[PDB]
Amino acid sequence: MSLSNKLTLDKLDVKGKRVVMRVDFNVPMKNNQITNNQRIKAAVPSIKFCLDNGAKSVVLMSHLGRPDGVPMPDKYSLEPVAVELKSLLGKDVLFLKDCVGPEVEKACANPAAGSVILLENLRFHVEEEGKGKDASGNKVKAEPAKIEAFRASLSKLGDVYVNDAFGTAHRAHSSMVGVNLPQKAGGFLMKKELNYFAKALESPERPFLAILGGAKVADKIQLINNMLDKVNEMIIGGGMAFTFLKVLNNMEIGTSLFDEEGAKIVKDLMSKAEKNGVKITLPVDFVTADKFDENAKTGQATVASGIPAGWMGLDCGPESSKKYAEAVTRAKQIVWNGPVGVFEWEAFARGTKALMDEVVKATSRGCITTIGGGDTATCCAKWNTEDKVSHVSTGGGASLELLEGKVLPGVDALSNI
Ligand SMILES: COc1cc2nc(N3CCN(C(=O)[C@H]4CCCO4)CC3)nc(N)c2cc1OC
Repeated sequence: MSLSNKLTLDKLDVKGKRVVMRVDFNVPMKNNQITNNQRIKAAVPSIKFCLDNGAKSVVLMSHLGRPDGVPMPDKYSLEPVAVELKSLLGKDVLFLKDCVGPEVEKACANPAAGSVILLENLRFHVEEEGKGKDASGNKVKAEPAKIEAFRASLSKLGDVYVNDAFGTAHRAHSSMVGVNLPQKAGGFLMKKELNYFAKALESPERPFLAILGGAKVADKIQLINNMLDKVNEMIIGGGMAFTFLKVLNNMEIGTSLFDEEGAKIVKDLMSKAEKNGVKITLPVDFVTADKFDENAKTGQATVASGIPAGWMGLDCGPESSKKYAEAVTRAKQIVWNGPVGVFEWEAFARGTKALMDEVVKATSRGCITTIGGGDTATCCAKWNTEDKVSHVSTGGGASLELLEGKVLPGVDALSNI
């Protein structure tokens, strides 16, 4: 599942070549400024390698948010990323106000040696995703000839193509699968990410522990099912736990998150766990709240006491953290996708923070620890543990596709060796 069969950047001859590189620069924003640059830094090694090995230019392309194929320069512009990238590179970045057309092509045709260029959001064009919404809010499908022309234009921007956009690798979008150049290479971030998950999924050090949390469970079914064939141990925490608790223990869970459809398959999941010899760890106690608010009134519950009606479980308790800690301590490899409580609120972050402490300690004694993207990675940013675990994935949705046993279109479209 690694890039072993695919052309990679390190094997790419880029001296005197223009490199058009798809990156995932879809960073979280607030008020026109970046609040997490993790995805930008993650791409720096590929960019730096190109500049260091005599590349004539590196033309960077990405999307930002979901403008749905309409230009939205005042809401979703990549301009700020240009500024941040220049800061990280110690080098000028030229921002272009479009990503195709004659003028874009002319700026990229033959740039001064060492030029870094960043194009405007790819998704301002419906041809990128192949569908979107018009100015009026009607859903639209892109036209075949225009899609090819969009792709033909992106292709003109470089002599060789690098995809470093792991976070977007599950999207079969034009910049990801439709660039037509003789060499199509995986970048250093693509290789890194794929190497971490490939080992986790094919050849992990064992016991292999999966920590699965976050809110809803229906979207987690094929995920749990698939992981049950890979792991030796699984923590099921956060929002999903209450559906299990209710089915398995007849727990009264108040207004806690509950997934009726998922309830139907919980016993089958547990049978599968048992059959495969997977130890499942569910929480046994909770921090409760009288409503979904950062300031709600709080309380405590266990599985036996139940959660009072009107109240909801928003975090696991001290005893739960203990059991989580024990599974972590046994692990030699860990993939963690989903916090185990409402981490962004102080009253409900103890469990996720405590788990993070264990995962860092686990890393310190040699455990391979993989943090999926999304909220979990945000937690790493929040508590400054980005360099204290083995790998913080840049791809939450993409890493999830891999954990479910699915293929990544962005990877398959790379040149074969
Ligand atoms: C224990 O772990 C978690 C529990 C979570 N619970 C919730 N909800 C969200 C919304 N909920 C409610 O509004 C209550 C009150 C009205 C409906 O039931 C139910 C509790 N949301 C979340 N986002 C939750 C996330 C969690 O971990 C990440």
